[PDB]
Amino acid sequence: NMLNLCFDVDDCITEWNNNRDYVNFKPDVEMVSAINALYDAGHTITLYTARGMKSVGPGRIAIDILPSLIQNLANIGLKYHNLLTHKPVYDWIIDDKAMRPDEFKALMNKGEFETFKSYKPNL
Amino acid sequence: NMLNLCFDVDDCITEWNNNRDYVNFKPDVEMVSAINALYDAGHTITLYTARGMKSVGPGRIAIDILPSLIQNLANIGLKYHNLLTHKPVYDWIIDDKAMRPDEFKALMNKGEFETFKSYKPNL
Amino acid sequence: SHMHRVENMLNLCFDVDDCITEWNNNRDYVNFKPDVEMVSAINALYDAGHTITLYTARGMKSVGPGRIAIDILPSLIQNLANIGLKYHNLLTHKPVYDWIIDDKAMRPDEFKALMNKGEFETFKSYKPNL
Amino acid sequence: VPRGSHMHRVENMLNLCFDVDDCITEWNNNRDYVNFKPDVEMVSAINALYDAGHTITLYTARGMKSVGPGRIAIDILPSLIQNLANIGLKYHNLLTHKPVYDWIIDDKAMRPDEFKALMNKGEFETFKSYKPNL
Ligand SMILES: [Mg+2]
Ligand SMILES: [Mg+2]
Ligand SMILES: [Mg+2]
Ligand SMILES: [Mg+2]
Repeated sequence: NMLNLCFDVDDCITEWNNNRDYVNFKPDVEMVSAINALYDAGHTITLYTARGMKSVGPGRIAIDILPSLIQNLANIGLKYHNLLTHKPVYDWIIDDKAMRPDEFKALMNKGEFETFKSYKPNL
Repeated sequence: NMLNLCFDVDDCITEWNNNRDYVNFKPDVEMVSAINALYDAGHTITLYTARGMKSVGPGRIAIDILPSLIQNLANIGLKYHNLLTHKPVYDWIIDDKAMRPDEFKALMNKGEFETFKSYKPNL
Repeated sequence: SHMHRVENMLNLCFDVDDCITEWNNNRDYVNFKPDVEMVSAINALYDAGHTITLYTARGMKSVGPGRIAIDILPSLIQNLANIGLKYHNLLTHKPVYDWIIDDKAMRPDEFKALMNKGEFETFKSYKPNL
Repeated sequence: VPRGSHMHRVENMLNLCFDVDDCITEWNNNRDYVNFKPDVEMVSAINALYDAGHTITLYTARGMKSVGPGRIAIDILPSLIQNLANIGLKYHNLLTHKPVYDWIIDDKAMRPDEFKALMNKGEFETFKSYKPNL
């Protein structure tokens, strides 16, 4: 029953700031606590970000984006296993196993996340 | 105001069947109608699937998976622009701009989808 | 979970266009002409137990990445069957460069020359040897 | 395509992709990545091409087997980038997660020895790629 979980960073774990002072992006401390609890329990935590794909481009993420992001995540005390970049950008993903951070936090608060059932058509 | 949308195929547009007779996968006709309406209105429709990644493997999706999928989508009368494969598999994606098909259908039924706002931390 | 592999099996990746077949600007893809020598050489390696992957950029500029699955793959796969090519894997969305400089790369002319002499399987890749 | 025209400038900019390991630097099994030794002739050649206006992309498989794809960003990139800075390499793009094959057979591929040879002779920029010529 160990889950394989994928989290956005921006406007999810931290809040976007248009000043783009990335190392100082502000955490949602409730998200950090919840992810850390899941990490401690033995779930796999992957972070996946589109950051930089439009601003510096795919060839520059490694140099120009990753240092400040990784440092931010350390400063806010986030535990995670995997960090993946080059996420594509859509206005919406419609996905049977997707959840927004508000629902995630609500379920974690109630202790209901680990057994929460994903969508099925049930035709 | 034109949206860039990404949809799962399995257990989203169609229902999974363990017999893996892919061409005969059953459509959620409400999903098909909703997607077609968005297509007709000018939104970009991308389908993104993990199908085959575990069963035939990434080198075989092009040969062994795509033909029956494309035929199924034609038989059900789905309109779409883009079809992408090799989707990674997670138990959950936690994403500020994600939605499950039930919420998608509910919003489309009400005429609220196009202006529905994505999640922000609002710290 | 033991997978069977010939001892000294090679994992090989081949371009399709201007490699296995010749480009034609008419873009009648199903009728692209094969280099029969390439087809024979690849088939020989397939028969010996090597893994054959085909990797193509076809369509990336003409129809775009979202359309390759629908508009490019059928005629390509049919072409490869018609020319009698044996292979294991087919991958798309290859990036486009004027040159890849790579320690384990070879152009089709060298590939054919080595295969003619029976020297391909043991041919050594580049090392700096500084 | 008249020489010196915009079209000519554009056509003469090449889009180049280089391996890092056993190409720009030499592999060492000790995996002390920051101290990997440069082929100074490769560094000079790439820097010359960078200065002349060509696009320089580096592409590496490093880490894919040792730490895995989820860890390359954290565990592999810092020491690689530092190495490339210490050796004085100029480049535009750095890409990871390269797949591994024993050989790529490709109409537009060249090994570092041929690359260096052509650069030494001033013949790289106009060197023609392979065509079947059936
Ligand atoms: Mg799904
Ligand atoms: Mg997001
Ligand atoms: Mg290499
Ligand atoms: Mg090619």
